[PDB]
Amino acid sequence: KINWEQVKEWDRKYLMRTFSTQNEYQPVPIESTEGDYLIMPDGTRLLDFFNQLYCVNLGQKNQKVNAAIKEALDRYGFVWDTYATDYKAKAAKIIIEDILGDEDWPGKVRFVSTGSEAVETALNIARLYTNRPLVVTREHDYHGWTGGAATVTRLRSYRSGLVGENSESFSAQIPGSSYNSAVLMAPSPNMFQDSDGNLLKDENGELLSVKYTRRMIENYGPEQVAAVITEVSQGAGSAMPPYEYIPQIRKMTKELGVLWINDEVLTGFGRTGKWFGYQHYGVQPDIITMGKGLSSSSLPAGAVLVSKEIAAFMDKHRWESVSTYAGHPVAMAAVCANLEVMMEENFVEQAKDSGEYIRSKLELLQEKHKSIGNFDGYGLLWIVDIVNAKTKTPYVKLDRNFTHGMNPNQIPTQIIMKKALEKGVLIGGVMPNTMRIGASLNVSRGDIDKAMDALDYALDYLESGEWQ
Amino acid sequence: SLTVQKINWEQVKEWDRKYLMRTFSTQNEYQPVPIESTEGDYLIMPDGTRLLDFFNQLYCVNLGQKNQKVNAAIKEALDRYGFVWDTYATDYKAKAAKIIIEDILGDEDWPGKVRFVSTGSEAVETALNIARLYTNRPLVVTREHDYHGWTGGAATVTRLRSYRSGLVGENSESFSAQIPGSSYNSAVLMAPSPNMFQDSDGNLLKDENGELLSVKYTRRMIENYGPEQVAAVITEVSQGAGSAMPPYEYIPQIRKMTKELGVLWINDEVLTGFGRTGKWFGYQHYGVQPDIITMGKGLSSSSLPAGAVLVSKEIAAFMDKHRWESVSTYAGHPVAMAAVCANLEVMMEENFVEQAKDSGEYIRSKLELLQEKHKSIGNFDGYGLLWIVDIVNAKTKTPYVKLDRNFTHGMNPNQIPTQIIMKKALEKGVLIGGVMPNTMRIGASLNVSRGDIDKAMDALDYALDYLESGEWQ
Amino acid sequence: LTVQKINWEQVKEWDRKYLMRTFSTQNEYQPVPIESTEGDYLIMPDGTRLLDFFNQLYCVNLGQKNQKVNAAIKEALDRYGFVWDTYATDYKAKAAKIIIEDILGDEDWPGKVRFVSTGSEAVETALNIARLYTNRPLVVTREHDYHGWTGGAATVTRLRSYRSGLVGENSESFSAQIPGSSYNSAVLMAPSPNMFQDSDGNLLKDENGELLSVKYTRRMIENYGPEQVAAVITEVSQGAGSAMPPYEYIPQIRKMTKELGVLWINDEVLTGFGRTGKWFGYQHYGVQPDIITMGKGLSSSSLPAGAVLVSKEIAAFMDKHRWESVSTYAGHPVAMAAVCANLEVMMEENFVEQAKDSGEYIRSKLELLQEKHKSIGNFDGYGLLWIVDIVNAKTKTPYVKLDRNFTHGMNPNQIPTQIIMKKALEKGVLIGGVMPNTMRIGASLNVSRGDIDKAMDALDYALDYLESGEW
Amino acid sequence: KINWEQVKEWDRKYLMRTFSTQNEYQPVPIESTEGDYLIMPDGTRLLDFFNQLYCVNLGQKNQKVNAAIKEALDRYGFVWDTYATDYKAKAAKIIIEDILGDEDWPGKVRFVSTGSEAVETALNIARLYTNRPLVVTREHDYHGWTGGAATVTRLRSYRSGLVGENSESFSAQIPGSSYNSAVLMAPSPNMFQDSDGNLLKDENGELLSVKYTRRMIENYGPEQVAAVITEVSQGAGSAMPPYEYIPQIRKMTKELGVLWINDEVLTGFGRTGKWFGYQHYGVQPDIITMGKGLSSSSLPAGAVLVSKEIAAFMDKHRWESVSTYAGHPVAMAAVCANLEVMMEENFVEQAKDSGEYIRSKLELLQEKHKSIGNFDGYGLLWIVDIVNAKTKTPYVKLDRNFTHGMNPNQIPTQIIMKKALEKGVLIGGVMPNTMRIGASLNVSRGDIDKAMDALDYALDYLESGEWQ
Ligand SMILES: Cc1ncc(COP(=O)(O)O)c(/C=N/[C@H](C)c2ccccc2)c1O
Ligand SMILES: Cc1ncc(COP(=O)(O)O)c(/C=N/[C@H](C)c2ccccc2)c1O
Ligand SMILES: Cc1ncc(COP(=O)(O)O)c(/C=N/[C@H](C)c2ccccc2)c1O
Ligand SMILES: Cc1ncc(COP(=O)(O)O)c(/C=N/[C@H](C)c2ccccc2)c1O
Repeated sequence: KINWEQVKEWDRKYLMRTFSTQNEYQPVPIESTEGDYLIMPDGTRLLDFFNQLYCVNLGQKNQKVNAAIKEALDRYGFVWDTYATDYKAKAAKIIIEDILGDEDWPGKVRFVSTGSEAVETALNIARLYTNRPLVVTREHDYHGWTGGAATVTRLRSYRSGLVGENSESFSAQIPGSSYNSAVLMAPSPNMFQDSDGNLLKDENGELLSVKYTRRMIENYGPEQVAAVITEVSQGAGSAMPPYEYIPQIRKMTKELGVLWINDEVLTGFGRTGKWFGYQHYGVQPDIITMGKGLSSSSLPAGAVLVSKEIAAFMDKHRWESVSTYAGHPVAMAAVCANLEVMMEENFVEQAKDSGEYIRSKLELLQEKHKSIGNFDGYGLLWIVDIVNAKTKTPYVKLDRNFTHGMNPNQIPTQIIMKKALEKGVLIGGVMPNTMRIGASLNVSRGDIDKAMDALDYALDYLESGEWQ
Repeated sequence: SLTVQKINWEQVKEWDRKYLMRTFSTQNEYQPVPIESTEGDYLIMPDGTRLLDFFNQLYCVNLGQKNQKVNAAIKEALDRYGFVWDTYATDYKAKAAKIIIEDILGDEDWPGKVRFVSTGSEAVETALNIARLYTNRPLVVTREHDYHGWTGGAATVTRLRSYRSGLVGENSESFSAQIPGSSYNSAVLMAPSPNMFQDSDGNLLKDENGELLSVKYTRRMIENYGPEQVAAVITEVSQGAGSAMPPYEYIPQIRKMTKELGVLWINDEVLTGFGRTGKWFGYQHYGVQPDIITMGKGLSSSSLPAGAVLVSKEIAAFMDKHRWESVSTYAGHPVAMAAVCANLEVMMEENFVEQAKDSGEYIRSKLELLQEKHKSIGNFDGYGLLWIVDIVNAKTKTPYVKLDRNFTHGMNPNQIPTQIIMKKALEKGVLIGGVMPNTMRIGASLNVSRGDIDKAMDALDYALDYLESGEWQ
Repeated sequence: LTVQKINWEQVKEWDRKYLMRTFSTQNEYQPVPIESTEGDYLIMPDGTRLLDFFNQLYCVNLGQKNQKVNAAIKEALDRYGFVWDTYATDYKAKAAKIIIEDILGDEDWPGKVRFVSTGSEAVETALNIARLYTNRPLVVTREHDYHGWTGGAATVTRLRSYRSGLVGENSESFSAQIPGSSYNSAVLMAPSPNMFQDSDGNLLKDENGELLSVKYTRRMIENYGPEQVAAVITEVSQGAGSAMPPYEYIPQIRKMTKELGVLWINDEVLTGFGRTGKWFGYQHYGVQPDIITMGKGLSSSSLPAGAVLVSKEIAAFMDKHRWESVSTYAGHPVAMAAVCANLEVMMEENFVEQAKDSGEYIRSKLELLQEKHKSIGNFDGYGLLWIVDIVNAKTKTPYVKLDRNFTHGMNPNQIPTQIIMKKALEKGVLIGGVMPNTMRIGASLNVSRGDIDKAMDALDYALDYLESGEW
Repeated sequence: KINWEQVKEWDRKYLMRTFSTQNEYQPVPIESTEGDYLIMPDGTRLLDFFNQLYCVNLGQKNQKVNAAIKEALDRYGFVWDTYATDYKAKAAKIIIEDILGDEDWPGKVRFVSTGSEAVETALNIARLYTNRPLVVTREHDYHGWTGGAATVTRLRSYRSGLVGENSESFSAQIPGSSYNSAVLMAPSPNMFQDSDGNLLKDENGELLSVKYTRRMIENYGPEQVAAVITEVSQGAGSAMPPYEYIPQIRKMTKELGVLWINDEVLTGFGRTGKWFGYQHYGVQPDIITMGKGLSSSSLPAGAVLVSKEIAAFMDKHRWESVSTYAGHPVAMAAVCANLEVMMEENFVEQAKDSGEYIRSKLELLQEKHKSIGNFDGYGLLWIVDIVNAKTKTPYVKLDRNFTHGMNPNQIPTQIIMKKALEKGVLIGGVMPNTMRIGASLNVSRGDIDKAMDALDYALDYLESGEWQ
């Protein structure tokens, strides 16, 4: 028995708010979950096409994973990273030998507890390996929230600052942490189109975004730039780059003697219909960061995978870094089971298939809806650009530079979400003009149809314009 | 089943060698130490060796290893969840905050609201962000030898040289590599350790007003940089990794000084929290209340990853007025929250804080006797299940390792008294030692038995005999 | 009956032994002694005369050793002496009155001046005031900007070869930036105005007509938050960085900063005081900044002086507070006497109009040279400040690939502008550039036509040699 | 003939204020100067026992210096540092061979225009030579105002920020430049004593301030620390260290492999009754910075002098640093003449002997004035600790951590100055409770008598309470 009224009371009173003021806050109790559904205390079932934070890849409450965690609990317990366990050794083995067995770059893994911790770790390693301070990120990148990971996060609305309630006159950024000179922000891969939608390139055929990034590094001195960090599809920032961007980044970094870190926290583990996002582009990074789909959120886990050469350098020294819960044996038991089910049940192929299906459904919805400017993606990770049906331009001018000071009733993705909710579906986005769609890798055709139907409905209401 | 070997530990050790990044050891020197299972205060190796753990891992398995009520409660949560992020409400998350504020701290007026995260470093990151936003000021004051975590923001307030995630050599003190760029934009002042400013006797020095000199110098730094730009002073009441106990007056004088200067006080309870010192929280020994505390470790007794920040009513009311653009995927994870609830309920139900207090008294008497028989014991101090023992050369009464708490792990461990002690004690099946070269850091579960305390103190006696025999040099 | 006896060989020996080197290693260094100067000429101790078409550092605007300025300095020395900024003198108040009332009397923005000793000091001052006025930390500069060498001014300098680091001798292997230089720097590097051009030379614009350089600048400010950006700092023509912007860039920057609520600092240390054929470089663009910085032509290097001029609204804000800033030599009365005399001579003899007229002359001279020499890819400028783009005559592309991102680790014998300089020297003319593919030409504002002909002649000769390829 | 009423109008209207609001500002015109006097337009003569900013060492408007400047002006003109001149070369030879000919450490000079520029240069050189980022300064040190020099200035009231008019309700530090992570502030040399005023030494005899400084360097890693920067007597900060502090800093820096930069901008060129302040302590630095007394403020000049080994390192590279007016030949002529007159007329011994006279005058004043807690100094650089006689403690509690937001009618050194001005004497200090006394090195005994007489008068008034 649960007194859910008392839960709501304690939630309001004793928990710090995020994204909502206390004044506007309404708690949203979830009593249990299963597959692609959340279940409220009263039995209301919600089809979650956010997959929480694109991070419950295997599906909610997988029985094999939960069984594996219970088995681990018969033995552990807790030991820290200095001690060896079967679960932690095996989890690293599955990643390097089984998932990445066909690639030569993978060297060694360090496990930590969250994606931000994985990014912090990758930044530290890249800087130690190169003995260089600067890291290049991109406009709209999101790489986590802790002090080091936030420095390479250039998504204005997600930098742990304060904004007002339906007022944009109240921006407060964290003092002493609102900019960092050890990071250079390169432009979005998406910023160099001409008025016809064609890509701008230099005389050598290099995308202008890449060429600009190259010039920034030359100007600061390649001898002081450790790495470029990317997302192959910007997650929170909600954008897909030109196909040639990632290959050209790989090339450019090799030529300049600079490491490439690809952040796979969100794109990893089948999200994009391949094992990793980078594998769509025929190149291999120096370092990747992992979270989310690593355990499909069953328990907190993050990881960094470094190349053979980076691993060999680190092996030669005593590294003075300790994180209490890094390698936690029960979280590692969850990771092993998560990955074993993903492999065994061919979840990556499932995602590719469901993605091809989703593309079809979006082709149909676009023909039917003028507020869809474009859509793109793969697997269970899609963007849909929303535009004013009349003007063919976005409703919110600041777009990906907006802040949460805005009134949600003026935000197209907030409007869409609220309408789709009437149909028992959670679907929308985090950017004002852009849908961010994702479900479990094994989402059913039936649930995809249900989601797309609710979206059809929300888009009718949006294009009616009676919300304005 | 006909299966008689679930795990191939030989295979595990090869994977561990090959595929896992090393910490504190080079690959060349590394020797894996596999642990197949744990229970109470014991670690069990796959060959059956049982080790009595008087490190309690990292002073963090407060309830004891593999508590059956906690593990049962985790299994029950797995019937319902699943995963939801912080935007959604659950019974476990809400109850965990309620237990902390209403139940454990029900006799105190300052507590306002909790944010749950996944680790102690994430809790410190959160506390720094909130202190800076609340005051609208950039600077944070820390102390020499403080350890507050390893992530970029938490590391800025960590001033323990050997724990800042840099690289050192294999038995060579001449190859330090710090992380390039790690202080680009750090807004932190290092104030002195409470413990510096000592007599020849050992008195901690005060001015004419009776203000400790460590506190007076901290006041002067904040004045100099301008109190209007200092968001907070962050402390540990007993430095954990740094291995130090302050003079009794230090923490009360810090509270008074911060109030007078209009500066926040963050006390980091990640290690001292949840009965570790024989009160619920370390700050409670000192008759003062902080503005913010950070938590981890004993918050869940490491059963699953959890960290938390608790801010005052004042601070919570301020944050409540704004939309806070901060998201952490696993913050408030419902299964981790289930573990925190059960951990705290057991801790309350069974009076673990009183158990720790009593065992600490019993440890004090054991340590008094060891001191009477070993001149290598300079002094000792502590409470509950958290103890320091200063080790000295019995002949000179000066520490063996001159750099002391400013050492690095580039040193050869065969020269480090706490490594010597530890290696010897292991012959008795006991893990006991410390992280600083001249200072033991001793801790066990809050419910450790008298028999295990005796066993660990016996092992220590034996190790000290060996250290004092000088044969190791 | 008294000789000013100087042992010049001893001078050279002391110079080698006792003075720190810049730009040259000790081993490759050869001292070049200058005994006196006059107009546009440097005189060596043996009497050799060198026509200086660098005007040293584009900074001796009035001409070398102007008799009127030097007499006015001698006159001030009858009274001073030294007093610091807390005390008032005629020379210091008059210098400020001349700038505000007599030179910029046709504009309404000017409020108050603070005098300092150098252009880097003036830039340090401008950064401090902009940040204090807006109560905001970030300043936006551009790729290849040069704003000075001191700690604050260097943060907004993004010219790689001029950031007081170390490079090797004819090796790009060993090189060192100053450790710890960026700990705390609150600076964003925006694109240079020239960054987005097509193969015809047209600078690219978005739909409504905004230059892409400006558009990305605005996007960076939006992303970091306009509420924390104090200012954008510019040069209207990049000095050391050797570049001219498209006409619309500066008006667009003025427009964008007004729209975003951000200050515009224009750095006039090099382009100021007649250098571009108008009193100040920004005056070619029909806009007015919030703050400018001054040096060089401010005193025509007669004595060290720099200055910052701030708008009326900024001045009114500063006036309401006690500002805790002291510089020992700020306002030095004898330096202020030099500034007053330099500016009075400049106004009374119409040096600005002379500069405009001579620029039109130089323009005509460079057209002829470009017709005769294919290694001239393009040229641009005004008054006595010219860039000439030097290219391979056959490809019409630059020889040195790193271009404005080069370092002084390069061998000078591979640098086109070094080659041109070396050749022109045979003719007793100093002319060339600081960037590898780009001439940077300047003389005194009152330079004579005959001297212009003589410099252009030397360049004719140099370019012949460049275009034979023998080097 | 000058219209001083109009000068005063232009000064009010067109010049930026420092230390005063426009509201409270009263211009103080000075028409000419000579020796130790400033002469107002109406002929009023003021005896200047601040020597402006402790910087007109030779005396005001020395005729031999002024004649040398006029001669230079018959030749120059301007040439930058790439060209050699007799004045610039000779200035360098005068410093290294003539003034410092008895010492082995001096290598090479770089001339710049100001003391802050000199400090900026030294910071850059120390960091380049060691290839390390951190520089240790001390609480209350003043090393200049420009961006790099300000990072090592830890004198609160002199960091170019804003304060209010007789109030605390406004106050603003320069955003983005109010603290720096590349500097560590070590304690002031008089850190703590015991109640009796005994110095605290450890078992190795090391003063607590030095031992603490040592621990900071160990903590941050000696391999990361380029230099310790000092003033042998804090100039603006107004303090004299224990005799043994400086020797022990020299020893500690040598042991740790760290450079020692001593800032001689104020203590340099006879100010302390020796050629340089450091020379009272029997040790030699690695780098010194110079200004003020370098030209006795006749024209703007500063300089850095680096050791032979630092000079040999720098000589091996191409240094990409330019400062337009560095080495200005007319400023260099002034420097030459200044140093020649000092040498030829034994200004250093004049300073030493006058300091001994000042000492006996202050001794007599202290017998008669219980508001004098203590005094110390040498040459023409003195501090006097002012206290409330009836409490034996300073009147202004924040002391050297005060700000200029305070009312000057509550500041003892302001009271003293205002009163002393009735006798045509300028004397006082810049810290609230501490006089800072200096005149030209060739100041006459008659002028010392006249200044000390006016101080005696000022202290009668202070002690009377009538100001309160
Ligand atoms: C590419 C990437 N890297 C690192 C992290 C940081 O991982 P964490 O949270 O510390 O475990 C994240 C998390 N993003 C958040 C939760 C998100 C995702 C989508 C929309 C809005 C927000 C990420 O996407
Ligand atoms: C006061 C304090 N705060 C924060 C953290 C950071 O917590 P985390 O690891 O991110 O969950 C810790 C952890 N310390 C480490 C693991 C330690 C303890 C003793 C000896 C050596 C190392 C801590 O002691
Ligand atoms: C736009 C600008 N701002 C500030 C300063 C800094 O003034 P300063 O030197 O401190 O008096 C300068 C100086 N430039 C140097 C001397 C230069 C010029 C041309 C080529 C190479 C270098 C400048 O051009
Ligand atoms: C030790 C020292 N170093 C560097 C400088 C910086 O020299 P500058 O001004 O850039 O030529 C100074 C200047 N001090 C100021 C002007 C002062 C002195 C006494 C009281 C109050 C203020 C200094 O004392």
